[PDB]
Amino acid sequence: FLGAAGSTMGAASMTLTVQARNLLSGEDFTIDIPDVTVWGIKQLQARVLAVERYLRDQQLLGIWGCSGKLICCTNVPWNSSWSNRNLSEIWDNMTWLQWDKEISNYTQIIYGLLEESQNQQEKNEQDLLALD
Amino acid sequence: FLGAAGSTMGAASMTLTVQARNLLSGEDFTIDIPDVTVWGIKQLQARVLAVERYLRDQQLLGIWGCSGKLICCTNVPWNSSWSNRNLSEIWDNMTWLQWDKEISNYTQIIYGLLEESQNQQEKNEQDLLALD
Amino acid sequence: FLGAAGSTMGAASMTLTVQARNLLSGEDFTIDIPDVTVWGIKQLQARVLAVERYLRDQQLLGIWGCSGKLICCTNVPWNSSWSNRNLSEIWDNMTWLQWDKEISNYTQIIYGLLEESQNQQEKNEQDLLALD
Amino acid sequence: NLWVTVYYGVPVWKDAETTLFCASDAKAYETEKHNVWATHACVPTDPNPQEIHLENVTEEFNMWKNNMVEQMHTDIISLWDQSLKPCVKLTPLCVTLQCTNVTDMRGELKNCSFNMTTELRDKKQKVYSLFYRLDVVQINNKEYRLINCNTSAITQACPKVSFEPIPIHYCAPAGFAILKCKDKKFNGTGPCPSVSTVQCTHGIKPVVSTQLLLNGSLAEEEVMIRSENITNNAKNILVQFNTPVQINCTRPNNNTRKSIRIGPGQAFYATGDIIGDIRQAHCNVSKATWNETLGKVVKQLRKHFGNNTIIRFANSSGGDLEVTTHSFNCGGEFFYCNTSGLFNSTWISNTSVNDSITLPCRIKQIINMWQRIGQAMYAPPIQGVIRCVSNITGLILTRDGGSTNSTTETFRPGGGDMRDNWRSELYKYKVVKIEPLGVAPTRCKRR
Amino acid sequence: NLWVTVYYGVPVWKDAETTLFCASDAKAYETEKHNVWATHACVPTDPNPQEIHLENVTEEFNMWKNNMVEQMHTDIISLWDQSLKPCVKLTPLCVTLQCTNVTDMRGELKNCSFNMTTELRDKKQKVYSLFYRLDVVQINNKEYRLINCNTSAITQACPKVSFEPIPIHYCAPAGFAILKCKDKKFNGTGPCPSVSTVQCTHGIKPVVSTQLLLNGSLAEEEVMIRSENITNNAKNILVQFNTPVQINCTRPNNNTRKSIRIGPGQAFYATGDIIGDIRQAHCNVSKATWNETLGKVVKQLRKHFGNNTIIRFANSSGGDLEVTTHSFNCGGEFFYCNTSGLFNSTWISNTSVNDSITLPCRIKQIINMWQRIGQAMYAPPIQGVIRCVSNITGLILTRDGGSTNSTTETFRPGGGDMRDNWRSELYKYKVVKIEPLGVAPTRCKRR
Ligand SMILES: *[C@@H]1O[C@H](CO)[C@@H](O[C@@H]2O[C@H](CO)[C@@H](O[C@@H]3O[C@H](CO[C@H]4O[C@H](CO[C@H]5O[C@H](CO)[C@@H](O)[C@H](O)[C@@H]5O)[C@@H](O)[C@H](O[C@H]5O[C@H](CO)[C@@H](O)[C@H](O)[C@@H]5O)[C@@H]4O)[C@@H](O)[C@H](O[C@H]4O[C@H](CO)[C@@H](O)[C@H](O)[C@@H]4O[C@H]4O[C@H](CO)[C@@H](O)[C@H](O)[C@@H]4O)[C@@H]3O)[C@H](O)[C@H]2NC(C)=O)[C@H](O)[C@H]1NC(C)=O
Ligand SMILES: *[C@@H]1O[C@H](CO)[C@@H](O[C@@H]2O[C@H](CO)[C@@H](O[C@@H]3O[C@H](CO[C@H]4O[C@H](CO[C@H]5O[C@H](CO)[C@@H](O)[C@H](O)[C@@H]5O)[C@@H](O)[C@H](O[C@H]5O[C@H](CO)[C@@H](O)[C@H](O)[C@@H]5O)[C@@H]4O)[C@@H](O)[C@H](O[C@H]4O[C@H](CO)[C@@H](O)[C@H](O)[C@@H]4O[C@H]4O[C@H](CO)[C@@H](O)[C@H](O)[C@@H]4O)[C@@H]3O)[C@H](O)[C@H]2NC(C)=O)[C@H](O)[C@H]1NC(C)=O
Ligand SMILES: *[C@@H]1O[C@H](CO)[C@@H](O[C@@H]2O[C@H](CO)[C@@H](O[C@@H]3O[C@H](CO[C@H]4O[C@H](CO)[C@@H](O)[C@H](O)[C@@H]4O)[C@@H](O)[C@H](O[C@H]4O[C@H](CO)[C@@H](O)[C@H](O)[C@@H]4O[C@H]4O[C@H](CO)[C@@H](O)[C@H](O)[C@@H]4O[C@H]4O[C@H](CO)[C@@H](O)[C@H](O)[C@@H]4O)[C@@H]3O)[C@H](O)[C@H]2NC(C)=O)[C@H](O)[C@H]1NC(C)=O
Ligand SMILES: *[C@@H]1O[C@H](CO)[C@@H](O[C@@H]2O[C@H](CO)[C@@H](O[C@@H]3O[C@H](CO[C@H]4O[C@H](CO)[C@@H](O)[C@H](O)[C@@H]4O)[C@@H](O)[C@H](O[C@H]4O[C@H](CO)[C@@H](O)[C@H](O)[C@@H]4O[C@H]4O[C@H](CO)[C@@H](O)[C@H](O)[C@@H]4O[C@H]4O[C@H](CO)[C@@H](O)[C@H](O)[C@@H]4O)[C@@H]3O)[C@H](O)[C@H]2NC(C)=O)[C@H](O)[C@H]1NC(C)=O
Ligand SMILES: *[C@@H]1O[C@H](CO)[C@@H](O[C@@H]2O[C@H](CO)[C@@H](O[C@@H]3O[C@H](CO)[C@@H](O)[C@H](O[C@H]4O[C@H](CO)[C@@H](O)[C@H](O)[C@@H]4O[C@H]4O[C@H](CO)[C@@H](O)[C@H](O)[C@@H]4O)[C@@H]3O)[C@H](O)[C@H]2NC(C)=O)[C@H](O)[C@H]1NC(C)=O
Ligand SMILES: *[C@@H]1O[C@H](CO)[C@@H](O[C@@H]2O[C@H](CO)[C@@H](O[C@@H]3O[C@H](CO)[C@@H](O)[C@H](O[C@H]4O[C@H](CO)[C@@H](O)[C@H](O)[C@@H]4O[C@H]4O[C@H](CO)[C@@H](O)[C@H](O)[C@@H]4O)[C@@H]3O)[C@H](O)[C@H]2NC(C)=O)[C@H](O)[C@H]1NC(C)=O
Ligand SMILES: *[C@@H]1O[C@H](CO)[C@@H](O[C@@H]2O[C@H](CO)[C@@H](O[C@@H]3O[C@H](CO)[C@@H](O)[C@H](O)[C@@H]3O)[C@H](O)[C@H]2NC(C)=O)[C@H](O)[C@H]1NC(C)=O
Ligand SMILES: *[C@@H]1O[C@H](CO)[C@@H](O[C@@H]2O[C@H](CO)[C@@H](O)[C@H](O)[C@H]2NC(C)=O)[C@H](O)[C@H]1NC(C)=O
Ligand SMILES: *[C@@H]1O[C@H](CO)[C@@H](O[C@@H]2O[C@H](CO)[C@@H](O)[C@H](O)[C@H]2NC(C)=O)[C@H](O)[C@H]1NC(C)=O
Ligand SMILES: *[C@@H]1O[C@H](CO)[C@@H](O[C@@H]2O[C@H](CO)[C@@H](O)[C@H](O)[C@H]2NC(C)=O)[C@H](O)[C@H]1NC(C)=O
Ligand SMILES: *[C@@H]1O[C@H](CO)[C@@H](O[C@@H]2O[C@H](CO)[C@@H](O)[C@H](O)[C@H]2NC(C)=O)[C@H](O)[C@H]1NC(C)=O
Repeated sequence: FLGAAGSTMGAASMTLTVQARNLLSGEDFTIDIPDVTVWGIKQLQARVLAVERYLRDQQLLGIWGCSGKLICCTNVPWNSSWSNRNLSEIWDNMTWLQWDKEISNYTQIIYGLLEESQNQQEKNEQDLLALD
Repeated sequence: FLGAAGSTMGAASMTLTVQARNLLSGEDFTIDIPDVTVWGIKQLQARVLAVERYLRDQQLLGIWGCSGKLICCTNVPWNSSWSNRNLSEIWDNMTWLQWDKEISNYTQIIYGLLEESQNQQEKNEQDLLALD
Repeated sequence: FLGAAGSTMGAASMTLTVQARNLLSGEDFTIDIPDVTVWGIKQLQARVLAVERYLRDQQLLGIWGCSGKLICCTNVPWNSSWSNRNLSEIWDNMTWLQWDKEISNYTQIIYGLLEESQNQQEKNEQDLLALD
Repeated sequence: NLWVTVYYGVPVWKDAETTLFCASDAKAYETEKHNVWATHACVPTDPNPQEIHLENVTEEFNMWKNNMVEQMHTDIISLWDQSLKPCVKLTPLCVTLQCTNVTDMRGELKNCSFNMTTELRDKKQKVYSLFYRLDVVQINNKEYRLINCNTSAITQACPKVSFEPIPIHYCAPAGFAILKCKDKKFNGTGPCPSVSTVQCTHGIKPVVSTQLLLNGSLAEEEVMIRSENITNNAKNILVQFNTPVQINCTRPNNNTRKSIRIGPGQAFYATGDIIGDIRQAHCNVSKATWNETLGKVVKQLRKHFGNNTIIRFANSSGGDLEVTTHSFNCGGEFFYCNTSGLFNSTWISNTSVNDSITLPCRIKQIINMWQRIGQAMYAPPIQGVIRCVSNITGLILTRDGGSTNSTTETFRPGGGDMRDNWRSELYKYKVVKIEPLGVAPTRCKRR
Repeated sequence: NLWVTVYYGVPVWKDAETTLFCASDAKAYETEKHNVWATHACVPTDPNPQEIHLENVTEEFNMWKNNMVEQMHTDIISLWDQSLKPCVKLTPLCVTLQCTNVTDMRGELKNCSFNMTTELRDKKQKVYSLFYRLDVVQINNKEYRLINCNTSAITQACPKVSFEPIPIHYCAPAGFAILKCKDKKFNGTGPCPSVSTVQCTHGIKPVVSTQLLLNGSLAEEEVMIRSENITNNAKNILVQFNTPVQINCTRPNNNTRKSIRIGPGQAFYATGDIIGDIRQAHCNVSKATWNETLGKVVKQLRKHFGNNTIIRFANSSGGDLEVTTHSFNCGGEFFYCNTSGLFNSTWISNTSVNDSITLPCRIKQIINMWQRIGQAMYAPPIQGVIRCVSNITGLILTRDGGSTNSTTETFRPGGGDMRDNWRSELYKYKVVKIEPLGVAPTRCKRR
């Protein structure tokens, strides 16, 4: 649970599943048996926005070239203008917190390449290749 | 956003992603910070039925031969009795609003071919073909 | 709807889709039009925990080697120590209720092989095989 | 060789507890009358309820361990308070009551004069009303007071709403299921050969009554005998009838509503003078129909207490009025009937040694049911004579502890707990949660 | 060469604010006594809370900017009103009070006779009660009135519920996380070398007190000194103790409950006569233990104010009773203690120039805490003598503005804001939201 946040990106890929589990899920099944008008909304407001924030992430995962959780790849080429770096300088020498810091400017740009350039243009491409 | 509703089905396939985005998502994250007994249920009743209506659509997408959003194909043959037409008479000469109008009788029939004839009989077929 | 619960596992695979449908879905769209402080939470508490229990099942389906509903397969080898049996003694001669009864000890063990041994180690394996 | 495979939607369920909602049949809403009983926003019932018969299945049921009863019991209670919340509170009715004997049957009705607050807070109001003897208690001419004032507070039920029971289907949310026992003869315990599943339970009218199950469901073939612990005399014995028993309960007093103004904005409905028959409320039971039923029931008790034995019936032993009498609601009024006349008999092995029968009934407007303290409900007067016809579908019975066990046994009408009333309709139902996820070994593996 | 790839569940979080819920440890529910404090439906704590130590991580914390405090502060306030809503309102207690001096210590207790409304709305009731001098105020024999009547309304707390603080774990919903600072010495500001994460915070007893942190968490090694802005004398100084200080607060008056009937249905609990020791409430502090603590604390202040300087202590300057005295709840009663005896001292560089000490305490049943207007709570009388033993885990201190800064400094007990009390337990916690979505370049591409 977040243990590799201080570690390098290369080491952070091993514990990736643990973060996926706990973040994704509520399974406490505790409370809500006897009603209250007051406090109960408060324990509602938190978990309702939680599932709204949850489906928000799942949409990006679906509309992109993933359609599945954890890791998935894409046909989007990595631009030189986006963090021009060494491969060993990223995973081995650099950390995720340090990484997301620089990409902050190109983050919104990259998102467009996933939904527009791919799953809009890829699925249509697939339809044309599946006809023959 | 719905801009091609008046346009032909052929042109309506380009902006398909836009409709998918906005319809799918709530990301306002506005309100619900300070509690009210009265009005608050009203702003609840709307978004709660919204996510219920949402998962309803996602189920059909899953139980059918799609398992993914936007466009996906299937092994169900198009019946002649279902809108006997010309291919250029559908996408190029006809519109979606005009299209769903005629299929209204066969809509419930087609739905059956997707869940029963395919993913019930296809996945079982897949299990028999993956053994060897 | 549960009709094959008394029948053998082999026969229970045919009606599998029916159980998937009804269990998965709420589509009543009945009530919630006019507000009540009292009873309304009660008709809320039931369906809210329902969708929480729902996403709980969907997570296992995603984090495992399935990524889709109904049936899906995996690379996890069946251990001899886990219900050493005859193939015709399971599907043809035995029932699901009778089946889950014995696996009760190894159920938590098998779950680990799906999320850890596969989708953690398989997807990473896939990344290494997709590079070349 | 094989490999593990995830199956979704396998027929596997476990016994559990959840929160069940109601169903009104979407007609009760057209019945209107400003939220009759439960139905206000109540869920429209599916026009075509689904019942799926599960072949080759045997499930063990316990009606006394059933959790659907406890929810329903708490539902009616919670339903009751919410009806009384928006209504008019009667708090300043505790004023001294000067009463006198009405113009026969030992003056059951009291004509009471008292001081009252008007719309204005300046001058009081000298007005008279009519209360039953059960609603008032003297304190030391004759001076009386409200019977509930020393015990608790009081509020008046709104004349708009009605207490009329309407069919209510209990259904389960997504992820759950309700099992139904289709056998003709079921005592509520043991395995069930034929079991079916339904999304919604059958039509159940929440009729609150004592010593008599009213407007319930009939049994099949032979009449049924149900008890939690039978040999134990501390446990009540629930009976289910085959043929319905015609019962008449009326209010042989043709009344009028005063509708006095205790403003601002609030108006109380006082009981005016009685114009008509001078009589006490009465309950009719046909001598032929009750006897025929009794003869069939008394034979069923001998499937336990032995083929030959003496079974004697007697009226209530003693206790609260709710226990000792038959308590219910007809036309908005609450009747308390004397069942002593029906339970006076002595039976032989197969037999027991006129065209009609009657039962004196008492009326009480101020009631505390379910042993509730802090809230007392005042039943508003009803214009004209109330007449109602209901089915008697079962009883609540208790066995004496005095034994002499090998000699003879005596049974008396029970009461108290209202859960038994709901167990009468819920004996064939129980709640389970469905487990869709499953694993099975197969050759398919993966690429 | 490479290609973009979506990673889900990357270790990335951002500082944010969310709505946190409680946890009762699932034992407090068995403690029952009709909803003690918070716990009614309160969430059962996970029997095995998880604490994950994050290696190679350094996070900067600010306890004064912490949002968990503001929620907790509003929680206790919102919790307070909901406890008082179903209870009995004391509104017609504003009747004139004819009081007289009790049979020593300048007549602290007043014996008051007054007129009261009975169950009936006709005749009044002549009855007497016993109120503390702080609860009443005369208006111009001796005639008094409720002290809160001119300021606000008043309601009585239910005898069923108790104000007894029970451990409450604050947890975060899905998508969020709580960071924990594991260092032994932390002042609440700056980077934290060792940081761990938990789903639920540790056991925190919501003990509301002034000038003394009661039943809190002990520090590690050296005692801790915390202040928002230190050189600023306008900001309070929070102190955390190492060893707990034994404190005794009792009610040396053995009392009885009148339980008068002001119906219908409502019953007020009046304070009857006192049978026992004739005394004023008192607070005991062991001279040896307080001194030892003081000597260790006074050395810590010299890590800031310089190695050599004169530090003098004195009692409260002035203000509201809540500020000038030690305010808390023991056994349901609310004590206000005179701390002037403890704070009378003068210290040298390392030193200061009997077996027990005592502190006179005053009792007030009618209270407005948190500067609340419109709602006043009446603390119900308690049968018998109340005795309680608590830990003193810290103080709220203020520095004088008069300077003469380079000469000497004087410190006095603070008060007012109750958020500081919660900042004492929450200094090591803060709320962040987790960002799972991430992108990284890799060769895999796609087919
Ligand atoms: C539902 O309702 C039903 C009824 O409505 C309830 O049934 C009741 O169940 C309880 C059980 O909790 C029964 O009490 C138990 O009775 C047994 C048996 O007692 C009978 O037989 C004894 C022996 O009989 C044989 O031997 C003689 C001599 O050879 C032969 O002639 C006989 O033919 C037999 O072969 C006999 O000794 C008993 O007589 C004594 O007791 C009766 C009843 O009180 C008296 O009238 C008599 O005068 C005489 O004193 C009787 O005939 C007892 O063995 C049980 O005793 C255990 O429990 C006691 C606490 O109640 C405890 O003090 C004892 O020490 C004893 O505990 C011993 O045994 C335990 C188990 O092995 C050990 O763990 C323990 O350490 C210790 O060693 C008990 O008294 C009721 O009789 C029965 N009701 C009726 C009407 O019969 C049912 O409980 C309800 N259930 C639910 C879920 O609601
Ligand atoms: C937390 O609490 C702490 C304390 O508890 C708070 O600290 C307080 O912070 C404020 C800042 O907001 C300080 O006030 C500021 O002080 C500076 C510095 O003043 C000192 O030094 C001056 C120069 O000293 C050098 O020069 C002499 C001469 O050679 C040498 O001998 C010296 O050794 C030094 O080398 C000196 O002139 C000052 O003396 C004057 O002021 C004091 C204090 O009022 C008087 O006693 C003296 O008699 C004398 O009048 C002093 O010794 C000032 O420079 C600041 O002035 C700015 O702000 C004023 C508003 O308050 C404004 O009117 C001025 O014009 C000035 O603004 C100028 O500078 C800005 C920045 O460059 C420009 O943007 C602006 O346009 C304009 O040009 C200010 O007075 C407090 O002193 C300090 N508290 C203490 C006890 O020292 C802290 O704020 C709190 N924080 C939080 C978050 O809670
Ligand atoms: C067990 O089950 C049985 C059977 O299901 C239950 O018995 C039920 O009892 C209900 C009453 O509690 C009863 O409801 C009645 O329905 C009658 C029939 O309605 C239908 O016909 C009318 C036309 O007549 C249609 O318009 C209507 O849409 C229906 O189709 C109504 O006639 C009844 O109204 C009268 O009775 C109730 C009390 O029973 C009064 O409150 C009501 O005001 C009515 O009384 C006035 O009218 C009659 C003449 O109709 C006069 O004789 C009487 O004095 C009243 O007149 C004065 O008062 C009115 C205003 O109140 C005023 O306008 C007038 O001018 C006078 O001043 C009532 O609606 C069910 O029908 C009945 N079931 C069946 C199958 O019949 C039994 O309760 C159950 N047990 C328990 C414990 O619940
Ligand atoms: C800081 O932390 C400290 C420590 O955690 C806090 O101190 C806590 O204070 C609590 C009271 O506020 C106290 O709770 C008490 O627990 C006692 C022990 O309970 C256990 O033992 C009993 C057997 O004796 C078991 O049955 C039980 O299950 C437990 O295992 C109880 O004895 C206490 O009850 C008595 O005290 C309270 C007030 O303190 C009264 O309200 C209560 O009614 C009891 O008083 C009656 O009984 C005593 C004798 O026991 C008589 O002397 C007395 O006069 C009373 O008798 C009359 O009144 C009763 C009805 O009230 C009537 O029946 C009788 O006939 C007489 O008329 C109480 O439940 C915690 O235990 C204690 N913590 C520890 C560790 O001990 C401190 O409060 C915290 N600070 C703050 C600010 O919260
Ligand atoms: C509780 O109350 C209910 C309701 O009142 C009772 O149930 C009713 O019981 C009565 C009598 O037991 C019954 O009335 C008869 O119904 C017959 C149809 O089922 C009618 O045909 C019959 O009418 C004839 O008799 C009346 C009285 O003698 C005459 O006034 C009437 O005009 C009829 O006479 C005609 O027919 C004859 C031939 O038969 C012909 O020669 C004449 O010219 C004329 O044409 C009765 O009215 C009701 O039907 C019952 N109602 C129901 C719903 O079942 C119940 O008994 C009460 N219970 C108790 C314990 O008191
Ligand atoms: C606040 O209140 C608390 C609670 O009252 C105080 O804390 C208590 O403090 C007292 C005294 O400081 C302490 O009492 C002693 O505890 C010892 C155990 O820790 C006992 O052994 C001892 O009992 C002996 O002395 C009593 C009085 O002299 C005798 O009555 C008793 O019988 C004992 O004598 C026996 O032992 C001797 C040998 O030593 C033998 O020769 C005799 O035959 C006989 O067998 C004391 O009672 C409590 O333990 C403390 N309680 C706690 C929980 O710590 C606190 O001091 C108060 N604070 C303030 C500021 O007032
Ligand atoms: C205030 O704190 C000081 C410590 O800074 C306390 O001084 C302590 O005084 C006691 C005597 O009252 C000392 O106990 C003595 O111990 C020695 C050695 O065992 C023994 O020879 C003596 O007979 C006596 O028992 C104690 O040691 C001493 N503290 C230290 C650290 O030396 C003082 O007691 C405190 N204030 C009060 C209320 O006394
Ligand atoms: C109940 O008592 C009241 C008086 O308290 C009766 O009302 C009086 O009726 C007589 C008729 O004989 C009138 O002359 C009076 O003017 C009435 N007085 C009031 C104050 O109304 C009432 O009639 C008695 N009960 C009934 C209606 O029979
Ligand atoms: C209920 O019915 C019984 C049986 O008729 C009544 O018992 C009568 O009680 C009175 C005294 O109140 C005796 O004088 C009669 O002799 C009894 N009747 C018989 C047949 O024994 C009883 O009073 C009725 N009601 C109540 C409330 O008890
Ligand atoms: C407080 O004052 C009341 C009187 O207002 C005292 O009650 C009286 O006590 C004497 C005993 O000396 C009795 O003779 C009287 O009958 C009592 N009068 C009432 C109205 O109760 C009361 O004793 C005083 N406080 C106490 C209890 O010491
Ligand atoms: C709190 O304690 C102080 C210190 O003992 C009290 O101060 C006394 O005040 C009275 C006047 O009310 C003087 O006559 C005494 O000389 C003071 N004592 C000392 C030692 O100077 C104070 O009264 C106590 N309580 C309150 C409420 O102030």
